[PDB]
Amino acid sequence: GAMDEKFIRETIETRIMMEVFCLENYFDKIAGSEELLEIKGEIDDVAAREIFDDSDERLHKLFIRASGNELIISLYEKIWDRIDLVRHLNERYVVSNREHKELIERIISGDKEGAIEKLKEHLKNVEAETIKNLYTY
Amino acid sequence: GAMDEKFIRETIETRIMMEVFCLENYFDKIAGSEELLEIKGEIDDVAAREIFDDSDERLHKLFIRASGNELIISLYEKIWDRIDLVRHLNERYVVSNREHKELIERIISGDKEGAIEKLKEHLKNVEAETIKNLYTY
Repeated sequence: GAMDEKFIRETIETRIMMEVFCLENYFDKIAGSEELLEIKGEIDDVAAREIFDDSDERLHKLFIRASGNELIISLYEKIWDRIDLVRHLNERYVVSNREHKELIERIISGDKEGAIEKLKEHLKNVEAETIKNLYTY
Repeated sequence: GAMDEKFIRETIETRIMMEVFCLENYFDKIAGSEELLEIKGEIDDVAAREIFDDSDERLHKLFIRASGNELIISLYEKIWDRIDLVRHLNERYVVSNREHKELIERIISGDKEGAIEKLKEHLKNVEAETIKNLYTY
């Protein structure tokens, strides 16, 4: 197949399926993790680009890893190069970092409903902006 | 890794993640599909064993297929042999067929909330019974 709108949308939908499931069902484990606080610290040291690569992959992989489900973890690893291709299609470092900062604060503060909403929003926003700029190369 | 409780639980949790996501988000497509009715017809023509093998794989693959997301479809295909191994660990034909019949009727009748509940119940019930019998071979 081609690297087209459908490819992009399928990738983001798959991420929503897996990441939201894990955040919803493992919320407390995620909220209490030392990894989350280290990522938060990385973001709070504002270099948007340098903050981004690292923090973004760590945060989204943390949601998945918190399940402890090696099959889920392995499926996410299998699709990671495709996830990463899609990430690199469009640079959105400042705004993604802000969305992450706010997502993390919703998690830590115990706002589970709001955290799930912010993760969905993040992924849909990335999707829309990637599609919006697919012909602006 | 071993074929153990963790392996089984991971499999079922992965199915809940993927199947419930697709049922929830593609409910009307699933409800309006000819395949769903052909499966219903198979289950209602009545031979629990013969009804099961074909119907079970078709029904759960239909939920996934209705997404039209080739990545989700391909990930479910990748895990299918593992899903199928787990299915074959414990024979529940009559009761799984009954759960499927009722799940399908919830879907057809427009009871989306009840259909999602029945799917989750089915998979958790399969899980529990497989674990309960893991040392009765």
